Amino acid sequence: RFLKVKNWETDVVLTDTLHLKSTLETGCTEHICMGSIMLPVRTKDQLFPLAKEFLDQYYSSIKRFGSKAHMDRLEEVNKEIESTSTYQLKDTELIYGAKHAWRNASRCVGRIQWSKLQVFDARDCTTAHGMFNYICNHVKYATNKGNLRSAITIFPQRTDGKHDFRVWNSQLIRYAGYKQPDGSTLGDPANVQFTEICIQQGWKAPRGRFDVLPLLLQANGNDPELFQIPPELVLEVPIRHPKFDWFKDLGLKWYGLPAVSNMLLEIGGLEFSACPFSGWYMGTEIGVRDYCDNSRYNILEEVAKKMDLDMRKTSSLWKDQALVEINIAVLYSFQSDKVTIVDHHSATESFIKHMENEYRCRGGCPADWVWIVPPMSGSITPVFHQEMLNYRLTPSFEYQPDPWNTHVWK
Amino acid sequence: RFLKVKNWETDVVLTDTLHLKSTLETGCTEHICMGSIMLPTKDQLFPLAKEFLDQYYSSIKRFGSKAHMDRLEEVNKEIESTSTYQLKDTELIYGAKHAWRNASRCVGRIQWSKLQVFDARDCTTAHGMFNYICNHVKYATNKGNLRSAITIFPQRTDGKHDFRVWNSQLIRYAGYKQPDGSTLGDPANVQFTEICIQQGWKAPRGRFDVLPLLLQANGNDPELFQIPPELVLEVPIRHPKFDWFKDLGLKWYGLPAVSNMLLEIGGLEFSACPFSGWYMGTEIGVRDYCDNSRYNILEEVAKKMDLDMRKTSSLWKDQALVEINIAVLYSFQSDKVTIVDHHSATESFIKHMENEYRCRGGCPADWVWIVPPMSGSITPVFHQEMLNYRLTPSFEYQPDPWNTHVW
Ligand code: HEM
Ligand code: HEM
Ligand SMILES: C[C@H](O)[C@H](O)[C@H]1CNc2nc(N)[nH]c(=O)c2N1
Ligand SMILES: C[C@H](O)[C@H](O)[C@H]1CNc2nc(N)[nH]c(=O)c2N1
Ligand SMILES: O=[N+]([O-])c1cccc2c(Br)n[nH]c12
Ligand SMILES: O=[N+]([O-])c1cccc2c(Br)n[nH]c12
Ligand SMILES: [Zn+2]
Repeated sequence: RFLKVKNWETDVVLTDTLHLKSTLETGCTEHICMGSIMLPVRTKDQLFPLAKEFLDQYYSSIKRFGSKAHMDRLEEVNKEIESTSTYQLKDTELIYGAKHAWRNASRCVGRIQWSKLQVFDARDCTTAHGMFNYICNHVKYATNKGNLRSAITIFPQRTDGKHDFRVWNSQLIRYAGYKQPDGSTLGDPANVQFTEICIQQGWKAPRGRFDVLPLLLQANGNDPELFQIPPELVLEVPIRHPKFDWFKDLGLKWYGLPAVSNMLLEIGGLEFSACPFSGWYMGTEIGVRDYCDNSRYNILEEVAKKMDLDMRKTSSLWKDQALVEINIAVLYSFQSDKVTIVDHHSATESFIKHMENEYRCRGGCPADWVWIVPPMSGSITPVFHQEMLNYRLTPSFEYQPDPWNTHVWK
Repeated sequence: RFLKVKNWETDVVLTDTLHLKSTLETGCTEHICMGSIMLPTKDQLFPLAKEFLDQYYSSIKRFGSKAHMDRLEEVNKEIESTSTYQLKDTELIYGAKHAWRNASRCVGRIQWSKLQVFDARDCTTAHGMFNYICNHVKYATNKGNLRSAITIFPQRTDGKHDFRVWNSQLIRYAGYKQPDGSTLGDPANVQFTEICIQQGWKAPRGRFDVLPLLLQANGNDPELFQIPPELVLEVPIRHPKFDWFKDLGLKWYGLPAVSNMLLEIGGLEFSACPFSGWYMGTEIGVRDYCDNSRYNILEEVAKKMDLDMRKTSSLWKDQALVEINIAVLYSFQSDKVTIVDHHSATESFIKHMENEYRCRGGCPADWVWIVPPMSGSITPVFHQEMLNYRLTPSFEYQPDPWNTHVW
C-alpha cells in the first residue's frame, strides 16, 4: 500500500508507507470522522509482543537487527517478563523511546527538534521529595537562563497501577486561578480546580493574578505532597509592546518554560505515568490561547479599549486587530529578554521542512492538521495548505485520567 | 452507535444520532484519519430512490401513506421502464435544499431552507443555459441584497449527454501567464482562461477581467457567453482609514456562485447545478487576496503600511491581513452589498448546530473547513468538536469537463 498527500500551494506530493506500522485506533470509522474530537494494568500476555516490536525497532535504528545483542536482549526480556511480569529498559532504550514518543506526536509542530532531547533518568526516585529535586534540576537545566533546551524527566514505570508516580500539575509551571464568590475569576480559569486541590492540601495562595502554582507530587502511589519551586528557577517575562507604551501597564507577564506534565509515556508496553517534558513556546500559544481564549485571561476587550478600536460592530475586526498586537508583544518581550521562543511562521515553515524530510526518511510523518495549524492566521502559514495523515505510532505520549479522579487516598 | 460532541469553550455537550444514517464512506479508517485530505444502474438506482422518497415523506408527515407508497411504486416502475425517473417539483426543491443542509464544509447552512430553486430541467441548449444563468445571477444579486439560489439543468442520462458549466464559478477573474514567468490576474484560473482563449474569447489581459461563461448542453461542445456587465455587481476595495488603499486598485465581485459541482438527489445526478449565496469576508480577504497562489497581495500591502518586513516575528503578514480584511468588509457594506464576517458567520453556525442537533439529531461538520483561515481560535467554531460524515442528497466534486470531454 501507499497513500498520497498533496500541498495545494506547491503542488508537491508525498507518499506515506509509514502508516502501515500504525496499529492503534484513531477513533475514526470508514463512515465517520472524529478528527476534531479532543480525547477520542497490562497482562503478561499483552506485554511481550509490544516489547518485541519496540526492541525490533530499536535495534533496527542502530542497524543491529537480527544481531546477537538483538536476540539475547529479546530472550533476556522475555524471561524477565515471565518471572517478574514486567521488565526494565536499558538507558539507551529509554533515551531512544522518549525521543520517539516525541517524534511520533502528531499534534506537535516543533518536531524538527525531536532528535535533540535531554533525557533524565528518574527511575531510581522513590518519594515526592525525590521528585521535587528531580523536577528542580529539570527546570534549571532546561531553562538555561533563557536559552531553553528540550528535556524530559522519566519517573518510575507503572507496576500494578496502585503504586503510580504522578505529577498532579498539568504543566510544571503554571499560574493559579481562583473563582471569586461573585462568579468572576482571578488568575487563570484553566487552573481553578487544581488551585483548589492545592489550597485544600495546605497551599497558602497569595491570591494574586500570576501566582506560580506549587507542585503537587505523588510518589509510589502515596498521597501527593506540596512543594514550592525555587523562584529564582522560574524564569518569567513581563509583556510590553514595541510601540504601545500603555501595554506594560496591562500588568501582563508569562513564564518562559512550557513543560507538560500530565501525560503518559508508553515505551515497549511499559507505561510511565509521570514524565514531565519541556521545550519552548510558539508565540501564539501565549498570545492567542492563554491571553485571548474566552475561558482564559480573556484580555481582548481591555487591549481593544486601550487601542481605541471600534468595538461597536465586530465587522471592524477589533478582535483580530488586538490579537495581532498582543502577539506582537509576547514575541517582542521574549526576544528583548533573550528567552527562546518561535513565531508561528517560523515554526510552521520548519515543520513543513521536517515533515518532507520525514517522508523521504521513514516513509511518513503522522500529523494532526487540527492541532498543527496555528490558532491565528492559519492560511498564511504553510501547514494550512498541507494535507496530512494522522495515525498512531509507539512509543507515544497519551492522555490519562486526572489523578484526583482516580487516586485512592491513604 | 451514540456519539457525543463537546464544546470546550462552553462545555456544552450535544449527542449525535444522525450519523447512523450515513451512506458513502469518509476515506478514513480506524488506522488512519484523512480529515485533512481535500478529496479521498436499475439495481443501484431504485434503492437510492426509495431511501430519498422515504425521507421526503417522513419530512412532510406522510410516511407510509398511500401517496408515499403509490409514488414509491410509480418510481419503481418508471426505473424499470425508462431505466431512470424524474422528480416531482416538490422533491427537487427538497432535494436541493437538503443537499445544502448536508454540506459538511459550508459554514452558512443556518440559511439552508431559504433557498430559491430554479428548475432548468427543460433546457436543451447552451443559449438556454445562458438565459437561465443570467436570470439566476440577476435574481440572486438583487442589486446587492443577495439571495441564495440554485439552477438545476437536466440530470445525467448516459453520461455522454452531460450538461456542464465549465467555469468553476459563474463569476471569476481571468488569469494570464506573462512573458516573464509571473502571472497576471488570478492564477487559480490560468488554465480555464486559456481554454476560453483557445476557444475564441478575446482576453483584455487585465488584472480583474470577468471571464465568459463556457456552457455545455447535452454532451455537446461548450459555447461562450458574456454575462451582461450590468448584471455583475463588483466592489472597489478601499480602506476606512488608509486613503492610499484605493491605489492598490483592488476590487472583487459580489456573487459567490459555485458551478463545477454535481448535485445528487435520490440516485439522480445533476452535473450542472450552479448555486450561489453571499460571501464570508475572509474568503476574499485572506484566501483570494492573500493566499500565496492567488492574488498574493500581502507583500505590497505591507510596504504601504510602512512596517518592518525584515523579520517574520514582526507579524507584518498578520498585520497586513487584518487591515486587508477590514477593507473588504468595509467596501461591501458601504456599497450596501451583502457580506458576512467570520465572527458573525461562525456564531451563526454554532446556533445552527444547536438547532440541528435537537431538530435532526446532529449536523455533519468538517472542522478543517468550518474554521476561518484567520483568527481561528477566536471564533467559537474553533472550540466546537465536530463529527463529519456524508449524507445524501449532496453536492459532490466532479472531474473538470476538459479532462473528460470527447470534442
Ligand atoms: C522545542 C519546542 C517545541 C515547540 C515549539 C513545540 C510546539 C508545540 C505546540 C504549539 C503544540 C500544540 C500546543 C497546544 O496548543 O496545546 C505542541 C503539542 C505537543 N508537543 Fe510540542 N513542541 C515543542 C517541544 C515538545 C517536546 C519536547 C515534546 C515532547 C518531548 C513535545 C510533545 C508534544 C505533544 C505530546 C503535544 C500534544 C499535547 C496534547 O495532546 O495536548 N513537544 N507542541
Ligand atoms: C448564504 C451564504 C453562504 C455562506 C456565507 C457560505 C459560506 C461557505 C464557506 C466559508 C465555505 C468554504 C469556502 C471555501 O473555502 O472555498 C463554503 C463552502 C461550501 N458551501 Fe456555502 N455558504 C453559503 C451559501 C451556500 C449555498 C447557497 C450552498 C448551496 C446551496 C452552499 C454550499 C456549499 C458547499 C458545497 C461548500 C463546499 C464546496 C467545496 O467543497 O468547495 N453554500 N460555504
Ligand atoms: C474542538 C477542537 O478539537 C479543539 O478546539 C482543538 C483544535 N485545535 C487545537 N490546536 C492546538 N494547538 N491546541 C488546542 O488546544 C486545539 N483545540
Ligand atoms: C490541505 C487542506 O485540506 C486544505 O488546505 C484545506 C483546509 N481548509 C480549507 N477550508 C476552506 N474553507 N477552504 C479551503 O480551500 C480549505 N483548504
Ligand atoms: O510552544 N507551545 O505552544 C507549546 C505548547 C504545548 C507544549 C509545548 C512544549 Br513541551 N514546548 N512548546 C509547547
Ligand atoms: O462565502 N464563501 O466563502 C463562499 C465560498 C464558496 C462558495 C460560497 C457560496 Br455558494 N456562498 N458563499 C460561499
Ligand atoms: Zn478521520
